[PDB]
Amino acid sequence: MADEATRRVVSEIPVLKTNAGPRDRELWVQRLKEEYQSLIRYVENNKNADNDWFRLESNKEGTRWFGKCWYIHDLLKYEFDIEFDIPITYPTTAPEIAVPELDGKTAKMYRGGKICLTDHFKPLWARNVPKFGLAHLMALGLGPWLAVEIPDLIQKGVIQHKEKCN
Ligand SMILES: [Mg+2]
Repeated sequence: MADEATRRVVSEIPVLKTNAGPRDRELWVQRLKEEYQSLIRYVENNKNADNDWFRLESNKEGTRWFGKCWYIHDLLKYEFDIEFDIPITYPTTAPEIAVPELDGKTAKMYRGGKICLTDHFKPLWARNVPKFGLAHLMALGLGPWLAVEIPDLIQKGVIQHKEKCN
């Protein structure tokens, strides 16, 4: 079921090619082109699916990323600031997404704000190196994490919505 579930989620996300990290100069510049193209296609797909759920940008070097994600539940829209650094051993090593404002509020987070994914994620990423990039990190990592953790925080009453939906 795991392979089909992955296929269903990632099939229209552009696959990445270049096995290069932030200290790899011209090859890193090339990897960043692939990252940006994969991300923009993923965003376009999300818009078409009425699920435009994140924005991301980086510094000039492409080593530090920041943005926002949105989560809708019972006609209320929640917004969270997100960030991550690119590991030196990327794309082998997946970046650690952080949602620092949630620090302490959930057990599925490391001290500091880095989200704690299930044990299934790292092996899935590893099997696919270097095909997965930041768009896949969002779709396979952060997305599913929000779908469990945010409803839990809502029921505990420890976060508040940004806006209502009609
Ligand atoms: Mg906020």
